[PDB]
Amino acid sequence: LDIYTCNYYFGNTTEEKLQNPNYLNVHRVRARIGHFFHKLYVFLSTNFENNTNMFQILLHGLKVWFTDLGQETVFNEDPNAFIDVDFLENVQSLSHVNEPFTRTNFAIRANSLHQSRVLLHSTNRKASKLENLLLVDIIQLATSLYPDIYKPAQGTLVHCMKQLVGSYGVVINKIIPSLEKAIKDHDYMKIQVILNVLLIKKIHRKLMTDYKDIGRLIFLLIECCRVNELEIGMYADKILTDIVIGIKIPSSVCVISDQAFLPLAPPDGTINLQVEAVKLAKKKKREYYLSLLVDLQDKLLDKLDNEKDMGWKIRMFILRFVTQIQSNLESKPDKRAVFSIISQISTKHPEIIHLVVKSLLSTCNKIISLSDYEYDITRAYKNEFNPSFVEILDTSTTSFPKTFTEEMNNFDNPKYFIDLRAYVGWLCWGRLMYVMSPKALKLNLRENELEVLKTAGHLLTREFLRDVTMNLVQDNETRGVFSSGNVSFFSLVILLISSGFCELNMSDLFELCESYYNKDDKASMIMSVEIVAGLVCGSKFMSVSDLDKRDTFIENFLAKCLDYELNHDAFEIWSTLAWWLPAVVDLRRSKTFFCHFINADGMFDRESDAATHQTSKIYMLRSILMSMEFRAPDVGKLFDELVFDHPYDQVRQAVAKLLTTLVQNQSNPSISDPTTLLEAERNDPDGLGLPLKSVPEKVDAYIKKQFEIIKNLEDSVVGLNPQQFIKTDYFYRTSTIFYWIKEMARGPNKVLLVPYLVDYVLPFLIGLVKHKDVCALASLDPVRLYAGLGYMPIRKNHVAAIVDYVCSSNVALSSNQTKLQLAFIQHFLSAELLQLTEEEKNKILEFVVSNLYNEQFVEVRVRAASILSDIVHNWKEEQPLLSLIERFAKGLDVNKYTSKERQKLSKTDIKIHGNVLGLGAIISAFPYVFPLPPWIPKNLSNLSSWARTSGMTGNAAKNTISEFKKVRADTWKFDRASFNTEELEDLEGVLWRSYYA
Amino acid sequence: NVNHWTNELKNCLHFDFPVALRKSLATVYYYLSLVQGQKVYRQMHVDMFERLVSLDDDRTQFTELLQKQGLLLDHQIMLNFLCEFLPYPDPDYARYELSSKEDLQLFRLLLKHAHNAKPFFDKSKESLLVDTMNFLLSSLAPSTMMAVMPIVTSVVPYHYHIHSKIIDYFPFCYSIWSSVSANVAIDTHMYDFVGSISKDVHNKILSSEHEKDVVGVEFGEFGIFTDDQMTFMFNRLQGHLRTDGQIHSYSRTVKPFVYAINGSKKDRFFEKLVSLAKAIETFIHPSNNGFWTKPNAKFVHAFIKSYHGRVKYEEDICARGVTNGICLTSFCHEEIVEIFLNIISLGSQNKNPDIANYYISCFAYLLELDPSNAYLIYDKILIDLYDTLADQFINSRHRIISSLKQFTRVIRFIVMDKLYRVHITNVLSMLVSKLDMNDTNLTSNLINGIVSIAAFIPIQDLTGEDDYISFESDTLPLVQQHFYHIKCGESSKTFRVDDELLNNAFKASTTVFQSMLKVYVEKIFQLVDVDLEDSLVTKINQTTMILQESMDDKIFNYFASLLNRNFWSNDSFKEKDPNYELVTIPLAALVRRNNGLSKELVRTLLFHIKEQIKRGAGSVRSTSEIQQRDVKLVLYLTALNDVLRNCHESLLEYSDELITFMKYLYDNVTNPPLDVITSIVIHSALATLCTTEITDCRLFPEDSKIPEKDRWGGLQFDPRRFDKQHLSFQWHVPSSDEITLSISILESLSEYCINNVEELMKAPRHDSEYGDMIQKYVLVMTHTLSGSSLLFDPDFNKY
Amino acid sequence: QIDYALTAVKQGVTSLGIKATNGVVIATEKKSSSPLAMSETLSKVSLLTPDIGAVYSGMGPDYRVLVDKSRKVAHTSYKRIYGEYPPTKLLVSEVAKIMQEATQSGGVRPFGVSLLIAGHDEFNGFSLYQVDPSGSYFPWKATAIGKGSVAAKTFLEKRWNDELELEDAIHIALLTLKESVEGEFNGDTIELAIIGDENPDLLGYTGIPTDKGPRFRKLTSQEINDRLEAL
Repeated sequence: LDIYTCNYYFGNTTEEKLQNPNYLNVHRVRARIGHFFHKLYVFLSTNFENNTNMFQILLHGLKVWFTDLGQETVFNEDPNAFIDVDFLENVQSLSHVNEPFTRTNFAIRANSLHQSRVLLHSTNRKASKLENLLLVDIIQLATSLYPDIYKPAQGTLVHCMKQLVGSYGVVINKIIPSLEKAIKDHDYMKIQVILNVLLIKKIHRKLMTDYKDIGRLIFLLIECCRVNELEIGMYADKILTDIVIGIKIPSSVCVISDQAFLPLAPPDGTINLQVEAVKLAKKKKREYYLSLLVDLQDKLLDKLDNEKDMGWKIRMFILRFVTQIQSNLESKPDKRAVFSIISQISTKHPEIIHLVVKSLLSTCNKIISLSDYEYDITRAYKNEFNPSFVEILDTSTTSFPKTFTEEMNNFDNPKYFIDLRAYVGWLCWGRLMYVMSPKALKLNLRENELEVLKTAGHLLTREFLRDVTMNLVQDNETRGVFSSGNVSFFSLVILLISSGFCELNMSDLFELCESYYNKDDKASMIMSVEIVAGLVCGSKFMSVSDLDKRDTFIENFLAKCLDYELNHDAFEIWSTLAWWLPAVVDLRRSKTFFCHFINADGMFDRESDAATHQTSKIYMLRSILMSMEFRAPDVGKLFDELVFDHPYDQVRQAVAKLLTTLVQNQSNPSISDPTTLLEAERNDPDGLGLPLKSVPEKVDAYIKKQFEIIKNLEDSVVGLNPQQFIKTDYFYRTSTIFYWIKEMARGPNKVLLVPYLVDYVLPFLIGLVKHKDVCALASLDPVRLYAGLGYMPIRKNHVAAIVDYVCSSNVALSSNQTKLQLAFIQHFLSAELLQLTEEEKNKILEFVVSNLYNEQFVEVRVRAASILSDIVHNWKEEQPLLSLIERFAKGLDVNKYTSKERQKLSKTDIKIHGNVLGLGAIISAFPYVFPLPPWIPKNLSNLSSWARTSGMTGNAAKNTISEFKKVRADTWKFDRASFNTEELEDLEGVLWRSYYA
Repeated sequence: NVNHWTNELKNCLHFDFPVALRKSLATVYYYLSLVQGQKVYRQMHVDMFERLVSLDDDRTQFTELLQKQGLLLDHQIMLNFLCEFLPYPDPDYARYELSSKEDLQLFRLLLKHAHNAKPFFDKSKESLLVDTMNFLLSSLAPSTMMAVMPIVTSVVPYHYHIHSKIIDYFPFCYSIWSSVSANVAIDTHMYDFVGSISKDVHNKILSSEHEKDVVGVEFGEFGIFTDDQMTFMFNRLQGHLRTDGQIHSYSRTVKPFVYAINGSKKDRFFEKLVSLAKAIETFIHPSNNGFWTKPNAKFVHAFIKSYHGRVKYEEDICARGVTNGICLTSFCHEEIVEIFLNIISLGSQNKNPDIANYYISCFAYLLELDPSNAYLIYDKILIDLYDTLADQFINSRHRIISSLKQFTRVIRFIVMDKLYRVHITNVLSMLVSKLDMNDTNLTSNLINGIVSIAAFIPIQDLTGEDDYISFESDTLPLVQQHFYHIKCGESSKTFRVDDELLNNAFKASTTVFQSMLKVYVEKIFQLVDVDLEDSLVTKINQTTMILQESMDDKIFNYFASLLNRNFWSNDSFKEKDPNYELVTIPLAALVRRNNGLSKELVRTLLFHIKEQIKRGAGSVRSTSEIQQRDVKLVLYLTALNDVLRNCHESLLEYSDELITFMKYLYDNVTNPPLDVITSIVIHSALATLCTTEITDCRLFPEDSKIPEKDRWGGLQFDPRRFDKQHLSFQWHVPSSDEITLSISILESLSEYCINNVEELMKAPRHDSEYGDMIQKYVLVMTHTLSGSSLLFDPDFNKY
Repeated sequence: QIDYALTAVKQGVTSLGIKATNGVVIATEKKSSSPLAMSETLSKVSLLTPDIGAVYSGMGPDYRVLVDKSRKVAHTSYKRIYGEYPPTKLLVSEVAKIMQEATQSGGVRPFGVSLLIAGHDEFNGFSLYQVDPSGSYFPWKATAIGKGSVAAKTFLEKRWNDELELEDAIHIALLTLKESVEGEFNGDTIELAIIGDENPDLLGYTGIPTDKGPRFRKLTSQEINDRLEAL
């Protein structure tokens, strides 16, 4: 009974209340008010139909009479005279602190609990005879013609179905009858309203559950698909389309660990026969529903086959038999459906055809999945993934690692295939590995399912694939596009073909394909190559004598197409295939296809001809090797066959982008055991782990070679010029290597590129005093790459050798490629800050500072100071600091020298340019110390007697004082006061440009 | 039907039941959530589980009690599902693909469910840890990265054994991490891991069972982390805040850093945190906005939530005897403030007000730690505030609004420190008078201050008649001296004052309440005529009602004769369309507290309403708008509605004079916009008799329910704040007398309406002053059904 | 921004229009901003040409200066060239062009009114047009604008046939206005105009039989009350 209890006054369901005069008094009064509201409704719809204001006030008097029963829900939340519980909670509650509330809050909190105990009381009930009379009225109002009335009534009838039981039933059995009427009474705006009703959240939802009535309703919304005159029929289509997307039914035995209901199993003996009884009724309630849909299925195919031509809402049917003759959890594959769904190709309509395919492909992938599941419909949702042709493999097997490698290179006697994305391996072996069997079977199905597939292949004529692909090409001219939905349909035709049902012979798809290859029509070529990808996904289909007719057709076709004469339109398509196909099928299901792109009759070597042609391969071989990344990659050839020497860019760059990919394929560390693995990660130098992806020695050898082959040729440009440079072999190599580095530093290959920086990649790149103007020509930005390598995935021990490479005691070697190493540092620091040992944090700072002084280049003394500040910003400890300030201001402090001399010195002395550049950086490293450090005034003062001298240092000391006076700008109302020193005056010159006097 | 009951159960957790039955219920919902084969409302079932296993159901933790009570759940079922999200060969069958919402959204749920049932995987199946990793690991490859990592973080149990511990698997995480550059698609999982695991070790070490088979996991310098492991995560977090902005919900990303602190071997860590604050320093500055200003803010908050988080969990344990030297010391709380103070001060001035409310909300968290430093913060915040009230910021908008938010998110704490509290009377009577009528925003941010001061302070004269008293002479002089001191660089620790003088200042400071409310009421009536709207009209009524409850009868009985006075004699309801709410409701809240005030307030609203009707008010017809010659009648009618609603049993006295006035109000006065008002009178009087509600909300009861008069910070921190003799709430319970008048009315108005309407069924279709009258009686009938709604029984028709 | 002006139109007193076989009718209510004000001093239904009138919903002032700018454009752009007055279709065009320019011009907001312009030209016969702040304009058999817009528009579909005599459409547009009325409902708070037969009574002169007088007639306070009794 009662568990809510809210001081109902008349006693909490004791029927202490029934024996109360005050309680029959009260309801006898709500009865009168109820019977009076009806008295007024009939009096208005009769005397005042054309009034909105009246009917609104009545419709609220009913929203109340039906709801404000136990509780008060309209008016529920108006600001009243109680403090709000939600407000006060924000003010008082700290978090991680149990109820730190003042007395005031505790009191609303409690009142708030009473008030919620009231609203808890479920007001849901059985309709009260009179309550049914008023709910019928509220419908004739939500069925009225005035939007100013039907819109509040609908909102008012929804608050009334929340409150009555199976009231939805009462509503429908009134709607449908009085919609069937409003249709044979013509174009009514009462039809426009009834449709507005059917789109109410609460109704539109209960619709996908009304199996009885949705029969009759869909046939009414269909008759309605005629704008005999209005917004109707637009609404009837949105609604019939909303419907196809709901509904269904679940036969499948809740794959439940039976422990989902046991723990709550009552002692009660077999007083749980009841359970096995419910199991049985909720099982023919279901089987009746399931039949009602089949009845609706066949009663529509009637109105589609028999209705000579209804127009283009020919679509509801198809959009639906589909989410049905392929649902499972039952659904008896009807053959009359597969007939009708195909004979709608005769309307030659783009949208219908796109759907007949989308449907025929699902209506089969369901029948197919009955054989693979052996009619054990349950077996789908059981992660003991049945399929008779799936096979698990043990990977711990002492020996396995080299089965894989030497089995992925096997194209002739293939033992297993992994269609899709091959996960297991790569990191380590040991798991079980789901895999697929060779010359995959077809399997058997019962006769009902057999005659259905027959009724497709007997319909897939030479003529029908002609009509259907044609169309898909023309609807396709607008867009381009590929959709797998297309390919995964051709594999289907193939299953049907040589499994028995079609008999079209494969030599029919070889013409259908060679047919749609007009070197001209793009959407037409896309259909041809959509066809090819199907013949390679059609090895999940028997015949080793057809898998040879197909391997043979494909080496012949790729010849015509890719072996010279290739537009940026084909390349656009085929290159699309290479990135895709190897991911939807293991490519070893074909001896010719792969063993064709890797046949590399394409990479010339020098230029006094036309060299030759293109990445008429490279970028496509690569995009296959990229999508396998693991599998097939035996490429003893390619490495021995790469170029570097190539004269053209489009190729030099592509040979680089390929090597990048060739390296990522031999870098996977796939280990023997998880245990063998974690013992390698544990014993690493960095408390961190193993370099993930590590380039394997035999390759670290190749690369090292290409760098030291380029060092061999430094004699090749012994003295040539930019024009006789782009023509040397030394350049060609160098350009290719560069394009390669650019593509390593991008993406998941970074951890591969690091070991080479310190000895190879940074000595290179700074191939830049190897000519600045040679870079502008063959547009290469080295500066931007060398420095962009300051940020990146470096490891504790690599930092060491890199800081040692910069800060080189051989430094003195370079020249204004100095302001380069100095900018690489500034970036490293920002990405290895907090990770640099105070040792390294110093080898850097002693280099930076040794440059504020380097005779010759004024350019760099300044780029050094700008950088010295990046350091002194994270340097708050006050004795490293205050010991620099001193080192610098000893070279200047006081009037060490009299006026005439400062002028002379300011222009030439380097040891003092540095001292002022340095001390300048220190001050510019504390931009906003909110209350000002007194070492700053006293050390700008030492800097002001110097920014009063015109020359080279006195200049970069004016920088330092203007830079400063500027950033201190808004805090200056105040900073003025820590300048007792009338050396406030001393700071007025400072900034001078030509426009001041 | 399943889904229904699964709900009525949810409804049952509100009372209690045996942990031996939770063992049962949990087991049902763990295995239920993981169904397959039909339409399932999973979100519900994973939520039952999550609420059944709640780790803080009112300080009680049900995962502990369920572990101890023998709950064990199958991991193979969970992992077997989360693995359908791996590349199943033969594309024709792969059912789940990330990327496409509908799928990723299930995966995110399973993963959540697993995290929930991680602690019920057999601590005893020693080879459950190793077995499960040795499987996920072999499954890891670029194409799985996305689905494997998350799994690990939420399906593998934190075990720790003699040979194979879970931290055994760290060196492998810092192999992936540290190989790609900052990538939120990755990092987010690494931090989630090494952090919810570091949190674990810490939790387990304390109080409970310091084991789980191995206390063979040592803490030290940097939590469970190597020297280089910690070093790495620091430069990576710096990478995030300065370069690559790659983080989401930061609560998660901060854990590892908080739970690597060791109270007795901090030092080396704080050294690392300081250099990370000095790096980050510039990027917080109010004029360096960029891609980073979010990350730095959402972090400096996430970190100080997740630190104070820990502290208040340890201080709950040193209320169980167990200190542990791993614990956070008084001196960590110190060095935390040293670090994030300039940082927090810069952020709070930021140009984005949301990005500021993050830095500003950190003051409250720091002050709860009651560090020795506490003064440093109160020092800033109070200068910034006193400067602002002295218009020294008038050129800069943000500083004014900022330093009023700083001060609000910290009022409750100032009411305590026996020095600052003095200022609080001044600062309030200053806010009240500075309430602007042109600046909607400044006013919303002032009410914030004014209501916060009232929520944690009793408006009471605390003077024992001590003669020296007066606000000047005794409070002001001291307040100025404290401020002079604070302003010249000196801090409040250097500030010496006699415990005699400082308690004169405090008591004399509680005198100004009277002269200040005369200025608040004045400012309210000025606000009745402003286009402030909604959010802020409400918040203002909270401040007026909170101010009332924090008032002793001495002061309140003044406030009452001051609303009463000003409500009648006012020149303040002109402008078009007024906010009556701001004045009618504060009256109702007087009658809540003192029913006696009603007998006469109501009879004055009626001989003033009859007055306005009799002189042509509501004479002129109009839908759509309230005629401005009516505005007065509408005031008195809103007041009568709002003030009956809170009359209660005191309405029994003048029962007959009301009903007969209500019948008068409906005989005369027809006008569709006034009828939506007049028809509410009947409701506000039926609801007030039989609605069962609170009545008392006072900060401190009766005027006398003495905890003494050291009773400022509203007991908000005292443990007596909730012993039953303090919380002696009043409550209105409907008596047999009230229900009986309640019913007299119901039938008397119910008849009145039905007659006058059964009359008009001699139809004038024209009139239109007819459809006005039928609407009238149907509204009066309607609001007669509501409020009077508590007397009805849903079930009556069964019986 | 045009969207916000249509919103000022959506509130503000209701007004309507009905075309018939032998006339057009337009009306709105005269909501008195006070009883002290004499409501005869403001006209919501204004004459543009003696064959064309207009009514509005929305912002009072914006209508006034639009009725003025509108009368003038009738001369400046038609009468002073071709000696005739403009046809409803085209005078309407020239007003839409006027409002459409307040839209697409900088420094000015569009007008806060929708207009109903009714009239008769010798060649196009009767017609009734609506003009929105957007500068768009549409031809109507009948419609309403303003608050009561939705109620009245629905009533007009229910009651309108293409065989209405003008007297039938007067009758309708009074009922239509009776349900929406905000204030009182008489001849002092209703403004109604028609576009019917030529009124020679109202020419002001007699002697040329080729020009026969205004088709636009604004019903007097009396003529209205007379119809409301037999209503």
